[PDB]
Amino acid sequence: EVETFAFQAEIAQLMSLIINTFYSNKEIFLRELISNSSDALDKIRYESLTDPSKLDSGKELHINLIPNKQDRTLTIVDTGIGMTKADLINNLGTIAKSGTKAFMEALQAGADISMIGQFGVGFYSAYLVAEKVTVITKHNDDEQYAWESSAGGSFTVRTDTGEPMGRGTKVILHLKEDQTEYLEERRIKEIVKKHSQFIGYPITLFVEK
Ligand SMILES: CCSc1nc(C)nc(N)n1
Ligand SMILES: [Mg+2]
Repeated sequence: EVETFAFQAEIAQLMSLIINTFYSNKEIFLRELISNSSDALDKIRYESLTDPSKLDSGKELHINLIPNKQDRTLTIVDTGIGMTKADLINNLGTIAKSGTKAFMEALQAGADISMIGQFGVGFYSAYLVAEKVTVITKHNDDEQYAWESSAGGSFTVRTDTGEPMGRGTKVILHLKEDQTEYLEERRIKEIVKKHSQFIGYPITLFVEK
Protein backbone atom coordinates (compact mmCIF):
# COMPACT_ATOMS: atom_id res chain seq x y z
CA GLU A 1 0.00 0.00 0.00
CA VAL A 2 1.55 3.28 -1.16
CA GLU A 3 0.22 6.53 0.33
CA THR A 4 0.66 9.71 -1.75
CA PHE A 5 0.72 13.12 0.01
CA ALA A 6 0.93 16.73 -1.20
CA PHE A 7 3.76 18.79 0.24
CA GLN A 8 2.54 21.77 2.30
CA ALA A 9 2.59 25.01 0.25
CA GLU A 10 5.82 26.28 1.95
CA ILE A 11 7.74 23.07 1.16
CA ALA A 12 6.60 22.97 -2.47
CA GLN A 13 7.82 26.65 -2.66
CA LEU A 14 11.19 25.74 -1.02
CA MET A 15 11.74 22.79 -3.36
CA SER A 16 10.83 24.87 -6.42
CA LEU A 17 13.41 27.56 -5.30
CA ILE A 18 16.11 24.86 -4.91
CA ILE A 19 15.33 23.28 -8.29
CA ASN A 20 14.82 26.49 -10.30
CA THR A 21 17.32 29.03 -8.91
CA PHE A 22 20.62 29.34 -10.79
CA TYR A 23 23.19 28.50 -8.07
CA SER A 24 26.46 26.78 -9.02
CA ASN A 25 27.64 25.85 -5.49
CA LYS A 26 25.59 22.60 -5.42
CA GLU A 27 28.24 20.62 -3.44
CA ILE A 28 26.87 21.95 -0.11
CA PHE A 29 24.05 19.33 -0.31
CA LEU A 30 26.58 16.80 1.15
CA ARG A 31 27.48 18.75 4.28
CA GLU A 32 23.74 19.36 4.92
CA LEU A 33 22.95 15.60 4.78
CA ILE A 34 26.04 14.78 6.91
CA SER A 35 24.89 17.46 9.43
CA ASN A 36 21.43 15.85 9.51
CA SER A 37 23.07 12.41 10.11
CA SER A 38 25.32 13.88 12.89
CA ASP A 39 22.21 15.44 14.58
CA ALA A 40 20.35 12.05 14.37
CA LEU A 41 23.39 10.25 15.83
CA ASP A 42 23.57 12.79 18.72
CA LYS A 43 19.88 12.10 19.46
CA ILE A 44 20.22 8.31 19.79
CA ARG A 45 23.52 8.76 21.71
CA TYR A 46 21.80 11.10 24.24
CA GLU A 47 18.71 8.84 24.66
CA SER A 48 21.03 5.79 25.16
CA LEU A 49 22.66 7.48 28.23
CA THR A 50 19.49 6.87 30.29
CA ASP A 51 18.31 3.74 28.43
CA PRO A 52 21.11 1.52 27.01
CA SER A 53 18.45 -0.84 25.47
CA LYS A 54 17.94 1.96 22.85
CA LEU A 55 21.16 0.62 21.25
CA ASP A 56 19.88 -3.03 21.05
CA SER A 57 19.11 -2.06 17.39
CA GLY A 58 22.85 -1.35 16.81
CA LYS A 59 25.64 0.05 18.98
CA GLU A 60 27.82 1.56 16.20
CA LEU A 61 27.20 5.29 15.60
CA HIS A 62 28.57 6.13 12.17
CA ILE A 63 27.96 7.66 8.71
CA ASN A 64 28.60 5.81 5.44
CA LEU A 65 28.79 7.40 1.95
CA ILE A 66 27.94 4.98 -0.83
CA PRO A 67 28.39 5.93 -4.48
CA ASN A 68 27.01 3.59 -7.17
CA LYS A 69 27.94 4.52 -10.74
CA GLN A 70 25.77 1.74 -12.31
CA ASP A 71 22.57 3.04 -10.63
CA ARG A 72 23.69 6.71 -10.60
CA THR A 73 22.98 6.98 -6.86
CA LEU A 74 24.81 8.49 -3.93
CA THR A 75 23.55 7.12 -0.59
CA ILE A 76 24.17 8.71 2.82
CA VAL A 77 23.57 6.16 5.61
CA ASP A 78 23.58 6.75 9.33
CA THR A 79 22.74 4.68 12.40
CA GLY A 80 21.07 7.66 14.10
CA ILE A 81 17.70 7.87 15.82
CA GLY A 82 15.72 7.37 12.60
CA MET A 83 12.19 8.62 12.00
CA THR A 84 8.75 7.30 12.83
CA LYS A 85 6.11 7.24 10.04
CA ALA A 86 4.51 10.41 11.58
CA ASP A 87 7.82 12.31 11.53
CA LEU A 88 8.57 11.22 7.95
CA ILE A 89 5.16 12.56 6.81
CA ASN A 90 5.67 15.71 8.93
CA ASN A 91 8.50 16.99 6.68
CA LEU A 92 11.11 14.41 7.75
CA GLY A 93 11.22 15.71 11.36
CA THR A 94 11.98 19.31 10.26
CA ILE A 95 10.31 22.68 11.19
CA ALA A 96 9.83 23.11 7.44
CA LYS A 97 6.92 25.59 7.40
CA SER A 98 8.48 28.15 9.76
CA GLY A 99 12.04 27.36 8.58
CA THR A 100 11.09 27.98 4.93
CA LYS A 101 9.40 31.31 5.81
CA ALA A 102 12.49 32.48 7.77
CA PHE A 103 14.85 31.22 5.00
CA MET A 104 12.90 33.08 2.24
CA GLU A 105 13.04 36.30 4.31
CA ALA A 106 16.82 35.78 4.82
CA LEU A 107 17.31 35.30 1.03
CA GLN A 108 15.66 38.74 0.48
CA ALA A 109 18.11 40.25 3.05
CA GLY A 110 21.40 38.94 1.58
CA ALA A 111 21.50 35.25 2.50
CA ASP A 112 22.26 32.64 -0.16
CA ILE A 113 21.17 29.05 -0.83
CA SER A 114 24.18 27.62 1.07
CA MET A 115 22.65 28.96 4.32
CA ILE A 116 19.64 26.57 3.99
CA GLY A 117 20.84 24.38 6.90
CA GLN A 118 20.77 27.34 9.30
CA PHE A 119 16.95 27.27 8.92
CA GLY A 120 16.48 23.54 9.69
CA VAL A 121 15.54 22.62 6.09
CA GLY A 122 18.96 21.43 4.81
CA PHE A 123 17.52 18.03 3.83
CA TYR A 124 15.82 19.71 0.81
CA SER A 125 19.23 20.78 -0.58
CA ALA A 126 19.34 17.15 -1.84
CA TYR A 127 17.25 18.57 -4.79
CA LEU A 128 20.29 20.64 -5.89
CA VAL A 129 21.73 17.35 -7.32
CA ALA A 130 18.98 14.69 -7.24
CA GLU A 131 16.04 14.27 -9.58
CA LYS A 132 14.56 11.79 -7.05
CA VAL A 133 15.27 11.15 -3.36
CA THR A 134 14.32 7.96 -1.50
CA VAL A 135 14.60 7.99 2.32
CA ILE A 136 14.57 4.61 4.13
CA THR A 137 14.27 4.98 7.90
CA LYS A 138 13.85 2.89 11.02
CA HIS A 139 13.15 4.33 14.48
CA ASN A 140 13.14 2.03 17.56
CA ASP A 141 9.42 2.93 18.15
CA ASP A 142 8.13 2.18 14.61
CA GLU A 143 8.47 -0.05 11.53
CA GLN A 144 10.82 0.52 8.55
CA TYR A 145 9.42 3.01 5.99
CA ALA A 146 10.41 4.35 2.58
CA TRP A 147 9.63 8.00 1.71
CA GLU A 148 10.17 9.11 -1.91
CA SER A 149 9.76 12.22 -4.01
CA SER A 150 10.76 13.51 -7.43
CA ALA A 151 9.38 16.94 -6.27
CA GLY A 152 6.45 18.09 -8.47
CA GLY A 153 4.44 18.79 -5.26
CA SER A 154 4.03 15.24 -3.92
CA PHE A 155 5.79 12.49 -1.95
CA THR A 156 4.96 8.88 -1.19
CA VAL A 157 5.28 6.75 1.97
CA ARG A 158 5.18 2.93 2.08
CA THR A 159 6.30 0.27 4.57
CA ASP A 160 9.72 -0.81 3.32
CA THR A 161 9.89 -4.23 1.66
CA GLY A 162 13.72 -3.98 1.41
CA GLU A 163 16.32 -5.43 3.83
CA PRO A 164 15.74 -4.56 7.55
CA MET A 165 18.32 -1.90 8.58
CA GLY A 166 18.40 -2.11 12.39
CA ARG A 167 18.03 1.63 13.09
CA GLY A 168 18.77 4.89 11.32
CA THR A 169 18.27 6.64 8.00
CA LYS A 170 19.44 6.06 4.40
CA VAL A 171 19.08 9.01 1.99
CA ILE A 172 19.36 7.71 -1.61
CA LEU A 173 20.05 10.47 -4.13
CA HIS A 174 19.09 9.47 -7.69
CA LEU A 175 21.42 11.98 -9.32
CA LYS A 176 20.56 14.28 -12.22
CA GLU A 177 22.44 13.29 -15.42
CA ASP A 178 24.80 16.30 -15.26
CA GLN A 179 25.67 15.73 -11.56
CA THR A 180 27.66 12.45 -11.81
CA GLU A 181 30.78 14.16 -10.38
CA TYR A 182 29.25 13.35 -6.94
CA LEU A 183 29.86 9.62 -7.57
CA GLU A 184 33.64 10.13 -7.96
CA GLU A 185 35.78 9.08 -4.97
CA ARG A 186 38.15 12.11 -5.29
CA ARG A 187 35.17 14.50 -5.50
CA ILE A 188 33.43 13.08 -2.41
CA LYS A 189 36.71 13.08 -0.38
CA GLU A 190 37.29 16.70 -1.43
CA ILE A 191 33.79 17.83 -0.30
CA VAL A 192 33.97 15.99 3.02
CA LYS A 193 37.38 17.61 3.74
CA LYS A 194 36.15 21.07 2.65
CA HIS A 195 32.83 21.15 4.53
CA SER A 196 32.66 18.24 7.00
CA GLN A 197 36.28 17.71 8.15
CA PHE A 198 35.72 17.67 11.89
CA ILE A 199 32.53 15.99 13.00
CA GLY A 200 31.68 13.76 15.98
CA TYR A 201 31.28 10.44 14.09
CA PRO A 202 33.39 8.42 11.64
CA ILE A 203 32.54 8.91 7.97
CA THR A 204 33.37 5.94 5.73
CA LEU A 205 33.49 6.53 1.99
CA PHE A 206 32.82 3.23 0.23
CA VAL A 207 34.75 2.42 -2.89
CA GLU A 208 33.37 0.64 -5.93
CA LYS A 209 34.44 -2.65 -7.60
C1 LIG B 1 16.91 13.53 13.73
C2 LIG B 1 15.73 12.89 13.00
S1 LIG B 1 16.33 11.40 12.12
C3 LIG B 1 16.94 12.07 10.64
N1 LIG B 1 16.31 13.07 9.99
C4 LIG B 1 16.82 13.54 8.84
C5 LIG B 1 16.08 14.67 8.08
N2 LIG B 1 17.96 13.01 8.35
C6 LIG B 1 18.60 12.03 9.03
N3 LIG B 1 19.77 11.55 8.64
N4 LIG B 1 18.06 11.54 10.14
MG1 LIG C 1 23.22 22.21 14.31
